[PDB]
Amino acid sequence: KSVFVGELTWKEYEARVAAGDCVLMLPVGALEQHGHHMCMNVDVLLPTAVCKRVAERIGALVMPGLQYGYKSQQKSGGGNHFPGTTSLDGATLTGTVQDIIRELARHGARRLVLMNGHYENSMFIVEGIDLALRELRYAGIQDFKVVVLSYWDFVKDPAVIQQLYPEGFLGWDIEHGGVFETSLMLALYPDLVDLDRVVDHPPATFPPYDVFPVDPARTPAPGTLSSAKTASREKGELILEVCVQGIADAIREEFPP
Amino acid sequence: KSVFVGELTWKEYEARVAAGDCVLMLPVGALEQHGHHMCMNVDVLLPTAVCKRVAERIGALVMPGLQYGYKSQQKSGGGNHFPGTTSLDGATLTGTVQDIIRELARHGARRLVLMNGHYENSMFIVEGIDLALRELRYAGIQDFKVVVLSYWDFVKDPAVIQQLYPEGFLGWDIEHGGVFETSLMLALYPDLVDLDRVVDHPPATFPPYDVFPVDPARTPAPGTLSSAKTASREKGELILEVCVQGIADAIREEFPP
Amino acid sequence: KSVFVGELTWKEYEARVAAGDCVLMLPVGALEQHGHHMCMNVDVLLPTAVCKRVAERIGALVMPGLQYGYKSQQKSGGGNHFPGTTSLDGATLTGTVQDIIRELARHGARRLVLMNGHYENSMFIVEGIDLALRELRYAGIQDFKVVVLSYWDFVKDPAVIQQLYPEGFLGWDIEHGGVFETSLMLALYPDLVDLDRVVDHPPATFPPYDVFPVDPARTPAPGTLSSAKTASREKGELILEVCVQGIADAIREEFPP
Amino acid sequence: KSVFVGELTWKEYEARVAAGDCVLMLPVGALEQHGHHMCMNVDVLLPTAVCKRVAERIGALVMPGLQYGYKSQQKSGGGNHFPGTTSLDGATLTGTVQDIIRELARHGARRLVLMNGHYENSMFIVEGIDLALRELRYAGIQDFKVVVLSYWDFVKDPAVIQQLYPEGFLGWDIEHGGVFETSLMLALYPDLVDLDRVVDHPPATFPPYDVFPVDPARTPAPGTLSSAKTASREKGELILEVCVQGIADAIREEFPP
Amino acid sequence: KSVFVGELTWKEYEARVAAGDCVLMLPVGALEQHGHHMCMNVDVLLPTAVCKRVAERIGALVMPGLQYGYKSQQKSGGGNHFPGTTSLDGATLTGTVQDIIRELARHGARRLVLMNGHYENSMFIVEGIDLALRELRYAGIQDFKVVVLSYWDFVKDPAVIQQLYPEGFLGWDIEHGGVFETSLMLALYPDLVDLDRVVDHPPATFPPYDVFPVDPARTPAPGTLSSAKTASREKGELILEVCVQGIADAIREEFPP
Amino acid sequence: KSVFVGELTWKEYEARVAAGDCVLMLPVGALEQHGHHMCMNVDVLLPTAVCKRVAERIGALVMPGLQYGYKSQQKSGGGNHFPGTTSLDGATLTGTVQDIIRELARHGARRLVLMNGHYENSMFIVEGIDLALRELRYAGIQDFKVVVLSYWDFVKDPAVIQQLYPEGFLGWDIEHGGVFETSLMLALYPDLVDLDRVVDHPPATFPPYDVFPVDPARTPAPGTLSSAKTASREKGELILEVCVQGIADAIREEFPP
Ligand SMILES: CN(CC(=O)O)C(=N)N
Ligand SMILES: CN(CC(=O)O)C(=N)N
Ligand SMILES: CN(CC(=O)O)C(=N)N
Ligand SMILES: CN(CC(=O)O)C(=N)N
Ligand SMILES: CN(CC(=O)O)C(=N)N
Ligand SMILES: CN(CC(=O)O)C(=N)N
Ligand SMILES: [Mn+2]
Ligand SMILES: [Mn+2]
Ligand SMILES: [Mn+2]
Ligand SMILES: [Mn+2]
Ligand SMILES: [Mn+2]
Ligand SMILES: [Mn+2]
Ligand SMILES: [Zn+2]
Ligand SMILES: [Zn+2]
Ligand SMILES: [Zn+2]
Ligand SMILES: [Zn+2]
Ligand SMILES: [Zn+2]
Ligand SMILES: [Zn+2]
Repeated sequence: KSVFVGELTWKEYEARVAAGDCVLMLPVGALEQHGHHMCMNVDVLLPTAVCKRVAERIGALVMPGLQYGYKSQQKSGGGNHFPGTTSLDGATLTGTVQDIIRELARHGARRLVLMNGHYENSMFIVEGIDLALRELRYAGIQDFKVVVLSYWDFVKDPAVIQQLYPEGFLGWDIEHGGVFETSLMLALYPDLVDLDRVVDHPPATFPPYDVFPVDPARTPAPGTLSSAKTASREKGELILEVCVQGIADAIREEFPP
Repeated sequence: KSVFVGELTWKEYEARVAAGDCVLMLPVGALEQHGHHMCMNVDVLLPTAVCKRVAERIGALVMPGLQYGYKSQQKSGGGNHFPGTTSLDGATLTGTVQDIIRELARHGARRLVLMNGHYENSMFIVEGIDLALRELRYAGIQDFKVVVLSYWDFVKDPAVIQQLYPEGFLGWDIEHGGVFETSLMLALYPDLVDLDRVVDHPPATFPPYDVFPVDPARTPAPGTLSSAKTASREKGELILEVCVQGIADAIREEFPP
Repeated sequence: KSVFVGELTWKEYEARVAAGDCVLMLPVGALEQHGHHMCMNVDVLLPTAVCKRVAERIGALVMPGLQYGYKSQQKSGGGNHFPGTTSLDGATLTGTVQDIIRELARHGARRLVLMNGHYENSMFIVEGIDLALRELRYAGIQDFKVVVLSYWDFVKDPAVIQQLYPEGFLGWDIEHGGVFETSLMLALYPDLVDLDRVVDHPPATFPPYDVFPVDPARTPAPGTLSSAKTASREKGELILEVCVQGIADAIREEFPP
Repeated sequence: KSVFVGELTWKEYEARVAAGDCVLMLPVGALEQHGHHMCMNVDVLLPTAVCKRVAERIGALVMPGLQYGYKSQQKSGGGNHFPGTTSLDGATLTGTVQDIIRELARHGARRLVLMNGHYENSMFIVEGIDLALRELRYAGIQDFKVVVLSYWDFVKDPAVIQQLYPEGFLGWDIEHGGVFETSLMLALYPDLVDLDRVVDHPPATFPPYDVFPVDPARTPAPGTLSSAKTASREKGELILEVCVQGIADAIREEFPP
Repeated sequence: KSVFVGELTWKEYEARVAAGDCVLMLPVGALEQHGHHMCMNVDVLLPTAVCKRVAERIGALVMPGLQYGYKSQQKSGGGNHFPGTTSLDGATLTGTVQDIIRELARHGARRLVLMNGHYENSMFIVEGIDLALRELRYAGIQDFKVVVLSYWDFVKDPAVIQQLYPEGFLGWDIEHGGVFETSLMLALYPDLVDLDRVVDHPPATFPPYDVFPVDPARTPAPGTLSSAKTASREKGELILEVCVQGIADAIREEFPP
Repeated sequence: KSVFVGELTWKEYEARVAAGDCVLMLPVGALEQHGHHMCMNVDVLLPTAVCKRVAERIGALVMPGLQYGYKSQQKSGGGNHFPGTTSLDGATLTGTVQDIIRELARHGARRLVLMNGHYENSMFIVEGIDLALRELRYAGIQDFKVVVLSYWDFVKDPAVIQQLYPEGFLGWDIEHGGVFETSLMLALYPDLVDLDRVVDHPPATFPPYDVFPVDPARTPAPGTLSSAKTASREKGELILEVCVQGIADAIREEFPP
């Protein structure tokens, strides 16, 4: 039986919400350049894949993912000047999250996990949540609860980190098109990665400020912020198990049966 | 090679747009109840599948689809009071279309086909197009051209109509969860249809006005506006060929090499 | 005693709402080209005249009409590229409807009929209604009821259609500046019609898609979508009687005294 | 021939704009309580009547009027708590003005007089103008010129002020439903005034601050801010000529042939 | 102890609101040209200084002031074409006021004085208040009360006006950079005024209409609307005492223990 | 002469912009709880003080600061559920930044430094900049340049961190009301800090997700995310010297004479 809301009938969905402890999950991604070696829908594919596996384990349901996210920023995604990257304005993304929460609440759902896969989305997701909860409070509804997370933050264990990051962990911001995402894609969707096309460059660095209009010269030419040369299917399987396990555990604590 | 932009690298996408006559296609759907016998992501699946086949034929590319559409209306989708149906506000959908066109224009793209799969979306797509073209004009850009269509409108041939609907054509508005959509789904995604669960009610009728708040008693209980009892894979293949050929021809005419 | 809210004192209006069953009616029109032979305020004049007569029969009141409507579309109104046509953005029209409903509800009114006279307004009226009912629900109010209708939909009886169209009906979309509107204008405001200036072209036809920017060649040069050559005062008188009776009956059904 | 754009064909309008110096005029009103003795559409009727007469004199055209205006304020209009008064949000009024200027500019018009008839509208009209002119500049259009006025400000001659206000002029703010508007209505629309119903209270006074929520006790009970007991048709004809002459002269100065 | 909320800890603020009759005051200013002789933050400095003194006297607290206000208008502030003047759009100002009231209500505050220092702000403050009170009404809250005032309106007393203006008071609209503001600044912030730089022109006069785009020729070249040649510290101390006493008394009347 | 734009006349400001290389600086803060020991306007005071000193060194000017910022988040500011914290919606803050940039560009300014003092503001500042630059491009203006920075990012040097934190640096997110801000306040505004009121709790830790509505138990009771027990004036003096030097150097690099 599918864990995807889109693949259920309305009667099946209605029955699941009627159970009374139904957890819904919404992947939030982007269409964004991910270097010479990888396709552009990574930020949708990855959180969706993690949601699917988590949902199988905890008996949750997964909503259709948000395919377009906030403008790529130089220090976390290369920058929005790249071809292919197709970004929403903040108000549009916020409004989309807001509308979806409104509707889930109308259905009777009261438990939502927003799983972000594109670094830049976070604060617009937060605003969408706040505006939706504000509206629910207008109608006397205070029992809608949201958990929001970026899936990579669950990769915390010192031992796990040492495997993908031999010379050190430099941050989730510069994991754009690098070892983390490329490894996951080798594990899940190998036909969409070509590791021989990786342009091996040093981890991108930046001064402690930002400049607009964005200057293309300050992003590595391929659009990646770190090299995925050492990425592997094995690394991807490790990340996947650690994420799925950690997120399933967190969701059970926040949304117990 | 994939016809989906999301499955391309940014370099591959850039090269396709650089050729100068590149046609992009954007499916616009919904998450919406489709009766007891069918799943809720039909309005995304169907135009996406048509886009894919058209794109293969004419050498176009397909953008990630809009998964959430405008509020279901009683006379064309059963109504937004149903569980599962998850709808955007008009401003949100319009803004999403507007943002995407802005970004495609930034890439250098100048040819877009919006393929609607949810009846209620049309006017909000139209407004998104207008607002986007207005903004392009502010930059002296007047060579961006948009074709918008709902894929069912290409099924016009009287002989084909009789083959699909022996008892008579009942209008595309009450083809919600009926013979047309169900037949297409039987041909493309048979596991998401269970024809044994079809409730075989007479076609929905309404007076020449609408009432809000939506009154659930005026929609057939299953949520369908007509019966899919006579739906079949064969009808689906006929529809699919008529739509793909007709749309392929139309796009070749409007966007010639 | 006047049926127009604008022609009442606030005390007279207050007393009518205090009866507890008062029906208010809001004409929603446009300023739009209507060919060489007719003036541009038709879409206001016609629903206002119908509202007046319905209100006289059923004891309703009529609000000041919306004078500007949504952008003219090629297939229904000739297109927004014509001179004279003066159109609102979707958000503006939606917001206007939303504000008016808020205010009527504040007065204690709970029964509203929106009578549309311009084809393109419909979905923005729908959104304005939804947003207003949403806000009322925030205040625990769910007894405000809205009927929305386009007045031409009440010309439906086969006997009536045959009498008005002895050569055949051809649809409401291409009844822009054709026999229907022109006949009504000949009956109500003959000084605003010059039938000698009618250009007698064949009915407009279009492919099953739309193109933006609009291509002006696909609209008949005069701006009409069908010929009003056979329009008459008598046809207009029949349309008027049928519309008024039908709408009066519908409103009594939905809003019994 | 008519001076109202709504009563012209699009060809007649196009020809008038093509002449090169065409002045358009837009009345901006309200639906608002005006005491026990006058109807609620005064703020539309009066500037529309003044526009008509000015247009006849100077060869201008008059657009359909804005029927709904900004929220009535206690110190100028009695307050928005009154029945009947039906007010827009600021953003709605601003957007309406903005949309209309955009469209007039599209037609090729470059001269607009906005004639305000409701005190509270002014700053939202100003913002609408500013936003519209900002957008026009984005397209390299800097030759659209707008004159905005409230018609009563043209009553400046001390001899006229004394005829209306022999005990002294107290300001246009408390001139709500008093001698000025009532006199004009007695001259123009006598059937919409019943002077026997005037409540002859002392002129409304307020402290140098404003309180929200609006306190109904601080407005004179009938909703008028001053008594119309001394209003007369003769005074109305005087006001009408003074306004029409003064506005015609101002428009000739600002928009010379 | 400080009367400024910004200079309190959250515990100190919490305790003051917990008392039950706490009055908060919000200065609303502008960054705007004020002639050759005076700095551009006058409209913040002055209401803030008055707020401080009133708050000391009545035991109120003062919120951080709004530093940026609505677009300067020719007849009241010289016009928004001047350098230095940095103005918000109406929606931005309205939204700021709205957000602050929402948050103060969340804290449990129920008494707010908005003290305006920039003529043009008034209607956007009014709209922000209305939108905030609207949202509070959704939650059943009707005990949040707002007093709004422009501080100069409290200089009313005929005797006071004679001392400040022996040769005649000429209205608050042209008191932009003139005797009133300049005198206050000489009393409070003498280093920010250089009276030798005053350009002594006649009081600004305008016709009874406005023109956009703003024509710079119709504003006195220095940007002032009246001459501050006779401004003095003595006049400033009189104004200050009159304003502080008057406003203190008004706030005690409206927000008593 | 003052480095604050508010303290200049419009002529002085105009002259500085006319020089051709004028750098403007805009502090962007918040009104936010900062523990038991410190006042709530810290996030305005601190970046304003740094801006003042930088401006004095490099010959720049400082605009009036944004006093209200985005909603406090649990992991960086304790959460928006605290009293005193007074937060804007995202759209409001974005619009404020957008409006100010528009206006500065109108003055002829082309170089802006946005100095953020409140962690949560960052993405809304980014969106405001993008929308403003988008509008400038509509007018052919592409030479407006913006540098955005949070002043604490310039305390980077290992030797400086070692001196300030002999026990260990634990990150900027939990430097809310801790050693960093409190030390700066002891150096700049000692009367607004009372170190005896510091609650000396262990550093705040959180799971790798966020929950809404915020659970107040996850924030330390005082609202601080780390203890300021060891804060000192001397630490503050060093932070100030390091920040001012680093930022002055960065601005000269990006905006050379
Ligand atoms: C973690 N990621 C992946 C992405 O969002 O592309 C970052 N770029 N920071
Ligand atoms: C054509 N359709 C299918 C759909 O949009 O669900 C209608 N319901 N009218
Ligand atoms: C019936 N009408 C009337 C109108 O909107 O002008 C159509 N244009 N379709
Ligand atoms: C001048 N007027 C007329 C009106 O707006 O109704 C005032 N109310 N002050
Ligand atoms: C009273 N004021 C002061 C100001 O707003 O600058 C006027 N400009 N009219
Ligand atoms: C450094 N700061 C200070 C603040 O924003 O209050 C962080 N919260 N990170
Ligand atoms: Mn990304
Ligand atoms: Mn549908
Ligand atoms: Mn029409
Ligand atoms: Mn009025
Ligand atoms: Mn001012
Ligand atoms: Mn902060
Ligand atoms: Zn990614
Ligand atoms: Zn469907
Ligand atoms: Zn029409
Ligand atoms: Zn009036
Ligand atoms: Zn001032
Ligand atoms: Zn802080």
